[PDB]
Amino acid sequence: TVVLLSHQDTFTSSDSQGPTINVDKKLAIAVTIADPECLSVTVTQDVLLNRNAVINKIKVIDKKRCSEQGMIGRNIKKTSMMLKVLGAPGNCIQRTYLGGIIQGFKVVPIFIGCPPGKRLAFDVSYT
Amino acid sequence: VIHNKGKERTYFSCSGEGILTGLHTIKLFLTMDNLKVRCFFRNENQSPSKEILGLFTSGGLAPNMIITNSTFYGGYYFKLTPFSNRLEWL
Amino acid sequence: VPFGIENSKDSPCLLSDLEITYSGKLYYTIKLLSKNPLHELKSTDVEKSVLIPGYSSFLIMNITDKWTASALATMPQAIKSNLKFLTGSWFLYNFGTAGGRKWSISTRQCNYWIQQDSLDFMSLNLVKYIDVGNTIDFQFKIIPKAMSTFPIPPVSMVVGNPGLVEVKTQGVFDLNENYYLDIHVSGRFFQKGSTSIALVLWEGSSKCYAITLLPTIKSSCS
Amino acid sequence: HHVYYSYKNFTVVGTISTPSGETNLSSLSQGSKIHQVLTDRIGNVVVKMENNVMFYIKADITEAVILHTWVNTTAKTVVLFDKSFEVCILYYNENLDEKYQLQTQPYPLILELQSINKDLGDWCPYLAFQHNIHSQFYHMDKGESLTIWSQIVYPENRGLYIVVEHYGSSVMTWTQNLEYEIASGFCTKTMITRFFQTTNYELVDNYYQLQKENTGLMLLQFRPSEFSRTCLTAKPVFEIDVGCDS
Amino acid sequence: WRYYINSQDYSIFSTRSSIKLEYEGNSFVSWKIPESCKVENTTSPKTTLHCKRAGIHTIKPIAGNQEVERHLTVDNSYICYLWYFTVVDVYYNLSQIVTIWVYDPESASTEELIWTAKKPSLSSRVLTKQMNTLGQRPFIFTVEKRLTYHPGPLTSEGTWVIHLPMSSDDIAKVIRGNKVAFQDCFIANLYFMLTYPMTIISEPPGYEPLTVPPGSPLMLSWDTCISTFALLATDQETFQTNDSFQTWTRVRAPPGILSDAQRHSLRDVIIFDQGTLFLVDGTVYLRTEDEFTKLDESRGISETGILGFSKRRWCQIRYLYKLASKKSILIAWSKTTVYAGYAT
Amino acid sequence: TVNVQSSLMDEKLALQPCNVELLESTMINTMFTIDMNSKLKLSALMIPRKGENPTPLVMVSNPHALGFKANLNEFGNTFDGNSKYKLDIELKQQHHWGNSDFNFTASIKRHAISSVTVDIADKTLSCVDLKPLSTLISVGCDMTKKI
Amino acid sequence: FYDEKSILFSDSNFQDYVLLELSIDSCWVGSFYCPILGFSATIHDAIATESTLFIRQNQLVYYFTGTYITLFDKSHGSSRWVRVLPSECIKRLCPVYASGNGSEYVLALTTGKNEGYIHIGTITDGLVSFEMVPDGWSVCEKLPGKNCSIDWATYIADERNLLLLVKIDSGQFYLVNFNTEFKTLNILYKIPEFIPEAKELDFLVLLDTVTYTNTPMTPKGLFFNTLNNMLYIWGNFILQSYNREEFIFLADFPKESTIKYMVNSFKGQMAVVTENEEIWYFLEGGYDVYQVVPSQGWETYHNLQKMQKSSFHSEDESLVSLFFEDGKLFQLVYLFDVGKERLVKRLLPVGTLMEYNLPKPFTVVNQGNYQAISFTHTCPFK
Ligand SMILES: *[C@@H]1O[C@H](CO)[C@@H](O[C@@H]2O[C@H](CO)[C@@H](O[C@@H]3O[C@H](CO[C@@H]4O[C@H](CO)[C@@H](O)[C@H](O)[C@@H]4O)[C@@H](O)[C@H](O[C@@H]4O[C@H](CO)[C@@H](O)[C@H](O)[C@@H]4O)[C@@H]3O)[C@H](O)[C@H]2NC(C)=O)[C@H](O)[C@H]1NC(C)=O
Ligand SMILES: *[C@@H]1O[C@H](CO)[C@@H](O[C@@H]2O[C@H](CO)[C@@H](O[C@@H]3O[C@H](CO)[C@@H](O)[C@H](O)[C@@H]3O)[C@H](O)[C@H]2NC(C)=O)[C@H](O)[C@H]1NC(C)=O
Ligand SMILES: *[C@@H]1O[C@H](CO)[C@@H](O[C@@H]2O[C@H](CO)[C@@H](O)[C@H](O)[C@H]2NC(C)=O)[C@H](O)[C@H]1NC(C)=O
Ligand SMILES: *[C@@H]1O[C@H](CO)[C@@H](O)[C@H](O)[C@H]1NC(C)=O
Ligand SMILES: *[C@@H]1O[C@H](CO)[C@@H](O)[C@H](O)[C@H]1NC(C)=O
Repeated sequence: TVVLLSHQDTFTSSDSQGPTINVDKKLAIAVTIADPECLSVTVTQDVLLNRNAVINKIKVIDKKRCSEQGMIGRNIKKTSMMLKVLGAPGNCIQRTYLGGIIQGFKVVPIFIGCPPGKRLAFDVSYT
Repeated sequence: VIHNKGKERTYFSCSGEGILTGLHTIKLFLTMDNLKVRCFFRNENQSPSKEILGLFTSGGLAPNMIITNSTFYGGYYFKLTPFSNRLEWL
Repeated sequence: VPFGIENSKDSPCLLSDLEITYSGKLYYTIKLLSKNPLHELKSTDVEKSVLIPGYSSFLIMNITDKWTASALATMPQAIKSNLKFLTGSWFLYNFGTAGGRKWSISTRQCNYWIQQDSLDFMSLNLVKYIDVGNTIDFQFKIIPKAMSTFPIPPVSMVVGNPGLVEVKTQGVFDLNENYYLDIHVSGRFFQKGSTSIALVLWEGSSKCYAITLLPTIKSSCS
Repeated sequence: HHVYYSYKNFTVVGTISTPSGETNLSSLSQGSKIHQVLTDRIGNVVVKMENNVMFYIKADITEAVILHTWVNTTAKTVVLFDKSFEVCILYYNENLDEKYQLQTQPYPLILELQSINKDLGDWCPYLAFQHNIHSQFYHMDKGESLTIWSQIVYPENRGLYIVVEHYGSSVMTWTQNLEYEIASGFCTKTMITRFFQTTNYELVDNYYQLQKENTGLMLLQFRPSEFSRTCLTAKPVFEIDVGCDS
Repeated sequence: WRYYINSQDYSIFSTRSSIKLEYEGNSFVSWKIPESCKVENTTSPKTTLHCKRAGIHTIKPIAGNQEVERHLTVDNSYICYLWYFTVVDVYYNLSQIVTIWVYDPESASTEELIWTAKKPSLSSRVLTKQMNTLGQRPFIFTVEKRLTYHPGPLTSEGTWVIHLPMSSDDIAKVIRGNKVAFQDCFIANLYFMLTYPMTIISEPPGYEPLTVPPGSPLMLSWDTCISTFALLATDQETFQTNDSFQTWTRVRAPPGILSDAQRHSLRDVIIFDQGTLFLVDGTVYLRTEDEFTKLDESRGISETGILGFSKRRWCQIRYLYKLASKKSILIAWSKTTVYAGYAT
Repeated sequence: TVNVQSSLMDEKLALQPCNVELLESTMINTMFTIDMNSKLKLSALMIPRKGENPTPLVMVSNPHALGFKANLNEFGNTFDGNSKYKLDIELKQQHHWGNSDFNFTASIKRHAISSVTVDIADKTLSCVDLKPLSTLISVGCDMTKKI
Repeated sequence: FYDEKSILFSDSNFQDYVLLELSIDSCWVGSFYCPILGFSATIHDAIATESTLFIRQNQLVYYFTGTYITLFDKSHGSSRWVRVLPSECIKRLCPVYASGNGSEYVLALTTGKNEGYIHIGTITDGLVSFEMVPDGWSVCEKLPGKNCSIDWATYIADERNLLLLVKIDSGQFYLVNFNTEFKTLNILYKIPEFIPEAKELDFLVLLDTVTYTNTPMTPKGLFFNTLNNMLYIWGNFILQSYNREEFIFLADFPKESTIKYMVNSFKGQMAVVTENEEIWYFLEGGYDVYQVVPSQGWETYHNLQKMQKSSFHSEDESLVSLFFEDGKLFQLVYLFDVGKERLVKRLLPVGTLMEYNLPKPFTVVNQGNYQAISFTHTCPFK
């Protein structure tokens, strides 16, 4: 879930035409999928104009595709997905004590396969 | 409890009769006898008023005394009484 | 706040162009391009700073001509060339002592709030007793009424005789930059003594009602 | 020669007046007669004289707006909607190539109106009006109810609210619950309206007659308290019919 | 003077859009534009304008005669591209197949802009396959009944192929996509209406024209639910079209049915899917691909008194289809009597 | 039709903005019954203005018959940074609290009525749509009771 | 290192380093078939893979594998530098930054002899084995022209795909793909001569028909990121591609500058070093390259480090190199301080540099009868 706090006068009266304000004209949240055949990314939008807040919930789902029956690290496929705000990278800096941080931009790597730490054991007590 | 929230005004005037200090602050003293104090809500009228007492009593509100120390916390409630005669809380 | 720039009425020099040339010694000579006379520079403007955002700032101090002046420079390494500014590109500020001193230094307003919702922990001075194997846990919240030093925690804490008390501290920031810290205090072994753990808002100014908190931990019979 | 209006269930009836006040649209068109009037779902109305000068009207607004000249006074044109609801102008002329006789060109009505507004200086009293009425037809049986969520955001003390208007058979009941909030120099007034039936049919006599009395169709619209031109919001109108799907 | 934009959708309108300025007049001098906008060939009456900075820009043609100045509002947007679909309907399977691709109005071909195109251009093909490989897929959503239809994989030529039924109950559809932006630009959702195709009347040779009286303004009548199926009656000929007058067909009457002045004296025209109705000198005639009877007292209409007639203006297709008992689709009047015309 | 909220913006009048951002509860919808030796809990949510500090108070129409204990506690803050305060009111019969005098309680055999109101003590004008919360409470028979 | 067979060997991440003279015999293996070039003792194309490290000296390739008990047996470790590929002349040694399939790889590009072929060397459990992947036939056979030369290559551990850019006798460059699992190569792209021209374009999708400026386009190398399947071709330019089919020309990098090398974060950021020793920064979200090091913000940050009296910053310094550590750009630099000259790894906070870039759109707002300079915000969100 990404919360976008907009400026004081980002949205005007012209943005409301239909049942919902056209937020994507001013403030757009975008997702990019590498290898979209076995990943589904769904974005859900909510807007609070009084609080100047945009709540975006991004759900990433595996498509029961890619990889196969393997032993932990042996079947793992590397991929990633991008989430960004259009026009933000390069322009947006989060200024903190000890420096600035690039914002409006993130790449998350995803490994699809048998995760480490799954083990099957023979239960002698119950047996 | 917000410590640096800011307190720019005082609202009550309490007195022990037995002793006191500029009513700006409220300091009390214990002796052998019981600690009995008369207190009144202070608004733009510095004198005791029988309307403010009536309002707070008709809402069912009465003052509380909170006695604190390094290792102590105690609370004493002023008993609800009709404001027909009482000019201030006791 | 942005700060206020010089007005056109006060100084008409801004209604012209600007040329900076490093002079032979260390004075970057200011030159007004427009030869028009309803401009020029009054002598009121000396002990004033010409600046261009993204470049050095020059303190114009010596008036040698109806259209030029002598100034020093802050960060002179950055120049290295003639520089031409156009009208509203360059601005003038007045921080000199001549005609009064506008700038002043003072203390700031309380910028912090300390929240302790637990009863009997609210009082500023408090003494806690620990028996053998017993533990005292408490939590504080700090709300910054302003920017905050986010990478580092806003509270610094010290212990008096750490030899008889072991302290475990956990700190968490949140979305709004509020800072939550939990302190867990335990005794080391069977001995008595007292120690004072002080929690200080190092960033907070001297104007807040409560900056430091001084709990006292006693290993003894309560 | 004139345009007349009736608004809000015939409670506001009158004649459309130009901002100058001359109220006679033929006078502003150099003797031209009104040739065509177009109305769409958004609520904006285009009046085209046979001289090809156009006037703009807005639903529930009693003032017309003359638009800048766009068409040659001698061209033979009509105005029509294209695939989408935008307006286009069709030109017809004899002595063309039999393939170029009918030429359609778009007309940017919203931008022309925006230019006229920037000249005039009107504004919209609210910035956002939101709802969840995504469909125009609502059918339901006895046990079913529907909830309409709407919201309006306006400046801090500009007293505005949402008006719900019904027309037809009042077989249904309403429950309205609103939440009012103030923040950052704006006021948000959320509203939830639930429509349901409260009639019980068990062990009652006259089942079919009562069922007939609780069967019908009604029309509903939600709109802001006050609005003007410069407000692009499309007023939602829908139907609720109680009765079986068949 | 006036101006033109490549895209009819004005959500797309932004700073990157080009505005085609046209001036018609006897004398012209130049174009006066702000510093925020660049015009090409400022001396030519017909030119192009690019306003790279957002705001309200005042444009005026300097000319000998007085000219008005327009304030164009240009706002930067992250909505830049559009959907394009080509539909082919099969009656045997009672369905219809729509091929979809992304196109950019600033760089699309002319036949794409006027929707004549049936294949993606080179630029549109490159854009479509790029937008695919970033992960963007269009889905068609029916507004009246919440039904979603998903495409197949991208075709060798960049297109997504979708199958729909010819429902005739839900005609309003929206083609949508995921939140994938190519180079900081989205694709705008497209609202359309498609249904059973409507066939226009053809013109057999040797037929006679039908016209409005000379000097009378030409009249128009379009279908209530699906526009672009319209009928234009002019002073010279009567035209009918399935699309928004890109292609038209003359509507003409058989010889000997009615007089020459009677042909030139039609006063009102209405269009339906099954046939068209002409009001000629107070009587009413039905034109169909089959036959051209006049409606008379046998059918329930008066003769030589009919002032006019009208149809429904708003598309209430859902309720009327579900109504289970057909009602009137026409109303005519004669200054004394109101006639409620049903189908047939 | 005078719209007082809009009229309370004339520059000549020069009013001050409302100091509370939100004050809401579901208690306003229904009336409540307190039977003998019974109590109930009421809840409200209030959000103040960014800078102002409003003081909420809870009042009862009949203090002789109804006694309340109210607790105001902060629980998280909104996106703008405004703290949200939860107000919990425990309501029961007056004689059971014990702070009342013998003449104040006035017996317990009789039934009575009251109305509890959550309000802002220092609310300004221009607080038109931010009305106080009110609810009617009957200290009397419970109808669903049956033997 | 200029003329010595010395390397910088560092454990940790250049937090500390030792300078070593390698134990190589520095023998001369020049032959009639092998192209003759001046003997220089320097070490080039140093590669350090897990448990093994390769070097190139004057077209000779050596490797040394360390004894890691926790990784494999001690018998695998090597006692002295072992030269690999004796007969061939290797002009360049190319890295593979990913390990696919529990193995490491290194590419060797040959010149003069067997110019059509390339060597791929697999390092598994400290054992190194090389092979010429084109097998029977060379890539020049399938390309137009009399002969060809493979001027750079990358290997994709997944997909078993080998991307290599090939120069033809005519002078044109082709980006070719060879699938190692099969034995089939197909021409992916044909690099255009001359730099495409873009007036008001920030980026340009290289469609078949575009105008061309008259400055020749010289490609130096290419890099492939497998997390997002993104391909970069760099040189006098930068070309970016998502599906190796259509490429996008980034019009912010000037055609006057040439890129020496490219450094990636594998987390969305990339750095570019040119011959002029100026660093450019690229964020994979945007189509923009920013000049970070020669810039106003860097001058501000350097002056601040002077005021704070930082021990890592000096008036005169020389960039040794730069690299990404857990998403942070660390550059190791030699300070020429008088008396206390020293090589040290410093940090380049690019966020701080961007925050201090100072010419920015601003406007003169009005306050209380006074006007002040308010900078115009550019970030779409607060
Ligand atoms: C839109 O606007 C229209 C009108 O502008 C409104 O329609 C109006 O609705 C009214 C009722 O809702 C109609 O008024 C009448 O109301 C009577 C009920 O009121 C009682 O009347 C008796 C008479 O004996 C009195 O003693 C009582 O004290 C009550 O006042 C109805 O009985 C009446 O129905 C018939 O009226 C005819 C008129 O002659 C009688 O002859 C007959 O015996 C019977 O009483 C009628 O309903 C009013 O006529 C009607 N106007 C029109 C033009 O239809 C809509 O309600 C508005 N809609 C909205 C959404 O605002
Ligand atoms: C309704 O009927 C029409 C025509 O009778 C069907 O059109 C044909 O449908 C197939 C289904 O995919 C189309 O795709 C073909 O699929 C095969 C593999 O299944 C593939 O090898 C072909 O190359 C092709 O892709 C086929 O192209 C299409 N025909 C035309 C002329 O477009 C339609 O699918 C039916 N739909 C339903 C919902 O019944
Ligand atoms: C990927 O690496 C594995 C080893 O980790 C290779 O598997 C070996 O391949 C050789 C050559 O065919 C055989 O002699 C061994 O018996 C294999 N060992 C195992 C455990 O399978 C594998 O070949 C490599 N990838 C592919 C597809 O060849
Ligand atoms: C500079 O100022 C000094 C006094 O501070 C003055 O004597 C001198 O004349 C000035 N310079 C010139 C060039 O006039
Ligand atoms: C009870 O109320 C009466 C009425 O004023 C008062 O005089 C009396 O003091 C009260 N008694 C007690 C015990 O509080």
